This record gives sequence, structure tokens and C-alpha cells, in this order.
Amino acid sequence: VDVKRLAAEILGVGVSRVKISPEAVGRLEEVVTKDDVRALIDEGLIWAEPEKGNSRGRWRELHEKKKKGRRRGQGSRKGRRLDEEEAWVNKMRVMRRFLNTLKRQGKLDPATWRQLYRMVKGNYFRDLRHLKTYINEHKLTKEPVK
Amino acid sequence: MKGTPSMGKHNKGKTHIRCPRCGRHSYNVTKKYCASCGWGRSKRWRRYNWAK
Amino acid sequence: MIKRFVITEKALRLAERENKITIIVERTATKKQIADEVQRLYNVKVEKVNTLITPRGEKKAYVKLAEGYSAMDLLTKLGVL
Amino acid sequence: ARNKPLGKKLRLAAALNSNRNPPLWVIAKTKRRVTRSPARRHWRRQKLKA
Amino acid sequence: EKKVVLTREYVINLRRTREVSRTKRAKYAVGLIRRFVARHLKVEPKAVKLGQALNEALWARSIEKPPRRVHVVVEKLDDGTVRVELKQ
RNA sequence: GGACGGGGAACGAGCCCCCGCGCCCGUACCGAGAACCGACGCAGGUGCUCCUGGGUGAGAAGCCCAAGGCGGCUCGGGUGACCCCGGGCCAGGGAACUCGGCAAAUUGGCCCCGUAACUUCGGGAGAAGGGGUGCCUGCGGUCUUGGGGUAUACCCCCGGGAC
RNA sequence: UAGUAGCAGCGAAGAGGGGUGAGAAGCCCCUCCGCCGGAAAGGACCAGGGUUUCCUGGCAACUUCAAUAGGCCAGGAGUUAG
RNA sequence: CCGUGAGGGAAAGCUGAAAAGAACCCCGGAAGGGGGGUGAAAAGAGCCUGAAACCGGGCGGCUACAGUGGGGCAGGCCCGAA
RNA sequence: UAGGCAAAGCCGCCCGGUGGAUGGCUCGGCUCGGGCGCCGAAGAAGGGCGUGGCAAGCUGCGAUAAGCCCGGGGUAGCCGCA
Ligand SMILES: [Mg+2]
Ligand SMILES: [Mg+2]
Ligand SMILES: [Mg+2]
Ligand SMILES: [Mg+2]
Ligand SMILES: [Mg+2]
Ligand SMILES: [Mg+2]
Ligand SMILES: [Mg+2]
Ligand SMILES: [Mg+2]
Ligand SMILES: [Mg+2]
Ligand SMILES: [Mg+2]
Ligand SMILES: [Mg+2]
Ligand SMILES: [Mg+2]
Ligand SMILES: [Mg+2]
Ligand SMILES: [Mg+2]
Ligand SMILES: [Mg+2]
Ligand SMILES: [Mg+2]
Ligand SMILES: [Mg+2]
Ligand SMILES: [Mg+2]
Ligand SMILES: [Mg+2]
Ligand SMILES: [Mg+2]
Ligand SMILES: [Mg+2]
Ligand SMILES: [Mg+2]
Ligand SMILES: [Mg+2]
Ligand SMILES: [Mg+2]
Ligand SMILES: [Mg+2]
Ligand SMILES: [Mg+2]
Ligand SMILES: [Mg+2]
Ligand SMILES: [Mg+2]
Ligand SMILES: [Zn+2]
Repeated sequence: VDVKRLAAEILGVGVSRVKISPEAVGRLEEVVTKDDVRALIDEGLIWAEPEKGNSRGRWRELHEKKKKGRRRGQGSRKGRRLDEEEAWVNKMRVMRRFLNTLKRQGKLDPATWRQLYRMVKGNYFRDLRHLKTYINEHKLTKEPVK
Repeated sequence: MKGTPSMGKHNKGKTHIRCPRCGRHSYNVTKKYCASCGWGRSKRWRRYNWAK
Repeated sequence: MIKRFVITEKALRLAERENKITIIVERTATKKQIADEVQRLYNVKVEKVNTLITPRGEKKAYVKLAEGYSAMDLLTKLGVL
Repeated sequence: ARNKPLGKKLRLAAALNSNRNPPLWVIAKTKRRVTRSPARRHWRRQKLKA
Repeated sequence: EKKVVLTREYVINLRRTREVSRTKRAKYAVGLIRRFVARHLKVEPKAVKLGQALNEALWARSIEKPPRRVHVVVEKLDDGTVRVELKQ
């Protein structure tokens, strides 16, 4: 009978990881049942070596460096990384929620809100800082927007 | 492709099964009669004078 | 209807551990017929009947008896043990 | 096949039952004249047309 | 319980491994060590037993790149068999 | 399943508790570079039919490594001639080879600049052509995701993520 | 012919020690080395095959070499459903 | 047994009167070998007789300066019991 | 000069291994002559499956399964091929 098959089934690991001590080579031939394999496992002549997990210290170090901004230059890019459509969705949602909050709180007349909304949809503003700077410079609100 | 490569497609299909009346591997499952004894299409046994 | 008893290692373990008898019966016998036959012939109460058809073409039945009758005791009584 | 019909299963059971060489006592009884059986076969070599 | 009857230190040169096919260099090195020990201890190549550290040293860089030389200790036992160990 | 109608009894549930019955057939294993077909323990075909972790990466690509499995595409050793099959390099010349640039070689990703004749006005187009590309130390920006601040957007602080 | 061809090519492969055994490079165990890892390779499973499954024992024949190994041979067993 | 199927389809007889089927001893891992037995005869279960092709050994002739097979004549070596 | 004297190889005989001819044998075939001549819903022929203590095939039989009952013949052996 194959001892390693029963041992792997008992221990719930791979047969590749089941290890049989050479001191039980005599007792292997007398192994008949899974109870016998359990007895050998209890004695400690049969055990499961630990599985290998890929170490992540190198990855964590490289991830810290990438967060700081290394190893992402022109010579390290092979395909598209920035999503234009997702960027447009986020840009519209940021500007629209800001303008709608201003109109809801009453700082902007609905007509001025309409003009700003159409300019945002028409891509007049690069970013929220540009939108705020335009609002402050053209004085579309009674108090300045931070 | 008509030889050995096409021979590999004869591994899962079937034209005939065992006939209940004559016991040969000659019952056509799609035509629903036996190609040997004619069961399912003729109540009389199929046997021709040109066959020894 | 009963052809014989199965006295293999699996059948003996099932008899000692689960109160089950293993019999070889006619291939056309149903679970109802097997249960009634067991009850009539041996005067025990049948809890349930599991049936299968072996690869050699025979019907084998695992008859689990009620909780007042011993499968091992019945086997010893018939002397097929 | 995993899913079988009973008639095909019974024919396979008949082939399984018949597939066996003659017993040694039969060989001794016939004085080494009956050694083989026509129903002896190997599953990989000779195929039943079940 | 096996007693040592002789002990020597040897430096076995394995430069011949670079003259054979790259797909068998470590196994060829094992054969070279066995032949060297048999020649220098006057025994048959099957009476020589390689040690585990020596085997791992020979196989440390996989089948293609065995080390160029090994410093070993050879011991002749009272039954006539010989043991070879990597010196350490 | 519901609704809309007709008929009947004095009982009575789609709610709660409790009782009883559920027959027959399949069920092992392979599921394929050895369990199927191909005369074979066959580099083919059927079935890669459906599913699959980490790094790099545009990627279900390749390369390396998990989980898991394998060393059984079922000969081993020595030698290091020629010759053959497959692969690497080769000064100066650069198609003079040859039916013929066959074969091989060149180019190659991404970003920026730039892009002709012609055209069915859509295209041609990655036309062509040029430049950049590693690692390290810092400074920023655009968002995202939670929590805390008067605080639902903005603003400040804190933790994570992307570019 | 001839103890000759083939047992290469299709991107993996073996080594050390021990045990068993008449007999071991090859079977069993440990250690080292390697290959796959969206797969000629890990999980599931259809048709088809039909006992090849599991256990025990074995090597007259089979496996492109060997064998104490085996999908092989002999004996025994195994498939449970509202 | 072959073909999906209609269909197609082999090879393969003989111990001895009687198992009297080979006791027993030595060797071999085993198939088995030697010795020793049974039988009128091994006719030994691979079983009446047992041809030739083929292969092994013994014997006779030749055999490395001489081009092959068949016939006639002369000779050398060998057999020449019936 | 030739013999002692021989490589590989060639021819002939003998013995052995292989092979299964030959001869002998025959419960088989073939031809011819004579007879006899329908079975099935009272479920036939044919097929599948099963059936023996050890039983794989053939033969027989059919869950009463190499088989059960009755009568006649046949007497002492019998449990088919085996
Ligand atoms: Mg890099
Ligand atoms: Mg767009
Ligand atoms: Mg065609
Ligand atoms: Mg069809
Ligand atoms: Mg069932
Ligand atoms: Mg096949
Ligand atoms: Mg299963
Ligand atoms: Mg193969
Ligand atoms: Mg990949
Ligand atoms: Mg693993
Ligand atoms: Mg190998
Ligand atoms: Mg070789
Ligand atoms: Mg050059
Ligand atoms: Mg020219
Ligand atoms: Mg020229
Ligand atoms: Mg070209
Ligand atoms: Mg050779
Ligand atoms: Mg060769
Ligand atoms: Mg690789
Ligand atoms: Mg790898
Ligand atoms: Mg797979
Ligand atoms: Mg197996
Ligand atoms: Mg086994
Ligand atoms: Mg078998
Ligand atoms: Mg003879
Ligand atoms: Mg005379
Ligand atoms: Mg000679
Ligand atoms: Mg009939
Ligand atoms: Zn038919």
C-alpha cells in the first residue's frame, strides 16, 4: 500500500509535501489502514513540510521605491497605463459635485451654475483648482471659494 | 486529414447499437430499424437470397 | 428472493458499526420487496434499504435495521458468519 | 461512460463474468488439452461492440 | 562500529568536466571522483561511497556547472570499503 | 402564479405544532504524449470542453516562482574524428550568390516631434523621418478610498491606492 | 543481410545515502538537482472504453533497455440518493 | 476475430498396453541441470514417426602468390563391414 | 623446396538444435440411393442473460435452471465434452 497517499489525505496536504522518516522504513510495510498512518503521524515519523510562500520583502522594498517615484520612467513603460475615459468620469464628477453643492447652498445663481456647468462639460477647465481660480477671478460668488 | 487525423473523430459517435431481436450490432438508432434483421421497420425477418 | 449474504470486510464493518446487513438478491427486487422479505423471513424491523447493482450484474442491498435488533446477532443466528 | 443504461451494463457484466481462462483443475482433468478459453480478452486489445 | 584503517586528504581536479557535454557534467564529476578514489586507494569504483556534502557540493550549481576541483578526505575502513567526504 | 365567475358543505386554512410516504436506473476508474479513435503503451485526432495564485508586464503574451504534480514524451555509459540535423559568432567587401535576396540579416515596446503623392474625402498613416528611455536623492500635481475636524462638495489632519 | 538499422530531433534530468531482494543506476524512504504552473504537466468532467479502480502475491509471456516495478499475470474486494 | 453496416471469417488432430505421468539424492533465485528410476521402447506430457531448408560441434580434404561452377584424364590425402 | 602448421573462409559425411514433411491412423467430410416431412397467440423459430461445490468455453437446461415427476426397458453403478 502507498503510505504517502494515505498520509497526504490524512494531513490535508500534498503528497509532494508529505515526508516519511527513514526510521519507519521497517514499519511502512506493515501499514494497512489510515489508523496505522495516523499512529505513525502521532509518533512523528510522518509529517508535512511547510509550503513555500513567495517572499515579499523585495516586492515591499520596490513598492516603497515606486511610491516615492522610482523605476517608472519612459524606459519602463510598455503599454497604456492612464485611462482617459475613467479620468474624464472622475473629472466630471468632481466638478459637477462641487458646482451642484455651491448652487444647493445658494452661493451661485442657477444661471451662473448653468454657464459653469456647460463650460465644465465642454472641457474649459483643466482641474478643480482651475475652476475655483476662475470663480474667484471673475467674482461669480459673493464670498470666495477656498 | 482524411486518414489518421480523421480516424480520431470515430471515438465518441455511433450509428448502430445492439438489436433487441437479433442481438447484432446493427440497430440504427436514428433510422430506428435493424440493418441486419430489419426489426422496427419490418415484422418479418430480413434475409435476402443474394446473401449466402 | 434473497440469493445470499455478503460477508466481506466492508459488510462485516457495516454490520458491526451501522446495524446493516448486506445481501445479494434478485436483480428485479425493489426496495419495498427487499424490506418486506427481510421482515418476514427474519422477523426484524427494517429501518431503510439502500440498493445497488454490482458490475457483475447482481443486486446488492444494505438493509439498515431498526434500533432494537442487531445485524451481527442476526448473522450469528443464521450461522452465515 | 459515467451514465449507463441497464441493458448495456448487463451486457458488460456478462463479458466481465465470461472473461477468464480455464481453471487449473480443468487443465489437469483434460490432461493439458484445454488450456485457453475463447472468451478470454484484454480491455485494451479486443473491444466489445456493446 | 566501522573502524577507519586509513585516512588521506586529496585535491581532486575536475577540469575534465569542461571537456564533456554540458548536459551531464555533475554526473560525470561523480564518476570522475569514483575513478580517482578507486585508482588512488587500489579498490574498485563500486567500493567507494560518496558523502552527502560532497554530492551537494557537486550539484550546487545544477547539472551544468560542477566545481572545477574538490578538496576531500578519503577514509579506508576495516571491511575494505572507502568513504569520500568533502573536507569541511 | 394570479384574477374573474358558477356550484356545494358547516366547517376551517398559504399561519404554528406534530405524524407518514417518496419507487426504478446511473454512481468504481481513465477522461488521455499509455485507460477513447488511429493495427501500437502511436509527436496525429478527440477535449483545452470548463477552471486556475505571486513578480515583471498592455496583456489569459513570454520569463521566473507558488498550490499542486512530475523526472515515464519509458535505453544507459564512454569519445570529443569526419559527416549529417538544429543553434552561435566571424575581419575587409556588401547580392559580386542565385532562376529569383531563397535563407539569413535589419527594424522592433512606449512617449514626443513630424508625416508625401494620390484619394471613392472615409483613407493613404505606425506613411516616411528625428529625438527620449537605467539607477539614485529630493520637490510636486490630478484623483481615489476611509476616519477625525462645524464639516455630506470645498478646506485642514491621519491611514491606504492609482496615475 | 546482421548482432546491422532503430530504441536522438518535437526546449525536464538526473545524483548521494540507506532499505528490500538471489540479483538494484532504475523498486521504497530521506537529501540535493531540475520541469510545468491561464498547463503536451495542476482541478473538474462529457462521450467512448469497461474493471483498466483498490488490496495481496508474482515475474513463463507484455513494456523499444532493466525490474524485486506496472494500465501485465493469479487470487480477493469495491459503485449505497425523495 | 474483421468492418459503422450490409457483410466477412481463420489457425488448430495422434504419450503409453497400463500413468506405470518420472520416487529419491546433489546443484540452481527459478525455468531447470546432473545422478537415479518407470517402461518392450522416453514414447516425458512442448509426448508416434520426425524429412529438407537452417544453425552448432566432430571428422575428412583445402586454406593466406593466385580468379571460383560442371565434365574427361592423371595424381595427393581420407573412407572402402554389408 | 616441401611437411610439423593452424587465420577468415569453402566442400562432403556424422551427431545435436530448430522445423513439422513423410508414412501409418480416423468418432470428420463428400457423392449417391431410400424414407419422412411442417412448427407458431396453448406465444414459435431466433437472440440476450443466467445456470455446475471448485466451472472460462462448448453441450444441456431456465430462478424447480448439466436439471423435477410418472410409466416401460436397463441392473450396479453414476455425477456430459473432461
Ligand atoms: Mg528595469
Ligand atoms: Mg475617446
Ligand atoms: Mg474519402
Ligand atoms: Mg449520424
Ligand atoms: Mg441507486
Ligand atoms: Mg484502442
Ligand atoms: Mg467517481
Ligand atoms: Mg509512448
Ligand atoms: Mg502566461
Ligand atoms: Mg509544490
Ligand atoms: Mg528518463
Ligand atoms: Mg546514446
Ligand atoms: Mg562578415
Ligand atoms: Mg547577379
Ligand atoms: Mg554568377
Ligand atoms: Mg525571406
Ligand atoms: Mg550495440
Ligand atoms: Mg545508430
Ligand atoms: Mg522552461
Ligand atoms: Mg520553471
Ligand atoms: Mg488536465
Ligand atoms: Mg492499479
Ligand atoms: Mg499491486
Ligand atoms: Mg488483468
Ligand atoms: Mg516426436
Ligand atoms: Mg567391402
Ligand atoms: Mg580456420
Ligand atoms: Mg429459444
Ligand atoms: Zn436485428
